[PDB]
Amino acid sequence: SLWQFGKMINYVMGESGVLQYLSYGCYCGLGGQGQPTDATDRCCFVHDCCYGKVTGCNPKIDSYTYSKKNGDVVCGGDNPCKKQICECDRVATTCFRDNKDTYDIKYWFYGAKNCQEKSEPC
Repeated sequence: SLWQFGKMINYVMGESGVLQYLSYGCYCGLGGQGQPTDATDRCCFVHDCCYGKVTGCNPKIDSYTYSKKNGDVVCGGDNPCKKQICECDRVATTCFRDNKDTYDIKYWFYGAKNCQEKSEPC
């Protein structure tokens, strides 16, 4: 669920991470539009497309199984649809970490009005 995605982000990126990442660029959140602004936003674009591949279960709402030990995230569980959701979230979080050095606060709470161009499709 997105609740869990936030908890994951906070664990991997730190306490400021939910607010830092879940309005950023054109795609960090869900249901973004336009062109990804940078690599972090591309993490979010892929995450949104990842959720779009989850057909069995609701990636926004449904609760998955995951571990948080020594600073990282491993997905688990024996419901493969929920694990698929978890992996979308985990991947995104690792992508955020990998791209932290190009995080630009210009894109923090950027706003849909700055993304009104043609959307890149999944």
